[PDB]
Amino acid sequence: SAADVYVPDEWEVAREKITMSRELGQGSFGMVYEGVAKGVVKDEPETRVAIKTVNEAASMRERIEFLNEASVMKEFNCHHVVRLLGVVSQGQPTLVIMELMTRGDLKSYLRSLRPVLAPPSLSKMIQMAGEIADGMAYLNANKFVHRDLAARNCMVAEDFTVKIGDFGMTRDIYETDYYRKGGKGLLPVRWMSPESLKDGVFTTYSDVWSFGVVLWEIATLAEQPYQGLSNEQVLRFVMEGGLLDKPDNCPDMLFELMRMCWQYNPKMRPSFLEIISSIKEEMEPGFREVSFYYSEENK
Repeated sequence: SAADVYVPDEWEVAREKITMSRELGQGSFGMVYEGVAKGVVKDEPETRVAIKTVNEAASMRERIEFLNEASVMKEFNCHHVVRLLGVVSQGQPTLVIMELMTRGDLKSYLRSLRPVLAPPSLSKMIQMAGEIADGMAYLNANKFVHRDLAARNCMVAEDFTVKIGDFGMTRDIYETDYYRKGGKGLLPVRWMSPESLKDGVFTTYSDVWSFGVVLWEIATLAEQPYQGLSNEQVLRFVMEGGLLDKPDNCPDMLFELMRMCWQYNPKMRPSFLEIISSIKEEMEPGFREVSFYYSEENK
């Protein structure tokens, strides 16, 4: 296996080029912040950024697995995936400078719409659907599965664009979205595919499955899936072929999309590129300019 060390490369940023403006809420490894960082964007003066830290009471090991996780993202460069701008390995605390997403996670954003004004339009939904499908399609292309795709792990950018959220950001308040299946590890059973539940495997296919539960979230303004059913009852229901009900006033198209995402046989569900294909005529023109879908890279 790989060692528990971190070799500083060209992502290393001089701490003196950073400033903390305020807290945003504790995260997996510690307090996350909002601030500014010089020399992070090319030809750009300053940049508003998110700064993830690691508690002082953390093991060098946890601290090492923090930079390792952030490094996986050193490879990504997709408009619909919250980007890593830099790293600060030298000193204390250990930082990770990310792209700032002023509007937070999609689940919070969505539920905040519950409380003249009308709910999200199909056009706006297709937008989020396509934008999310784009990030996942990009990641899967790079041979990467999410294992935890959900509204809570999607970010809403300043201009409302949705991107695949980076690691260690899930809000502590959604703790309920997890369950210790078989008294073992914490799993997001309400977003998991029938096969992942039964065989413990996660593939590109189980991501499309989750994608579908997310399309559901977007439409039900983020209702807990299988609300009536308890965690243990969900495992039976889903594994036996039970689906989620078409939410009220849910456009035919979206539930139609959902239905396909939930084909019991994983190979029968569409891949992320196909999902985009069936909804590309609904996507805004800019998507043509920033998406991985129309990008060179798609081969």
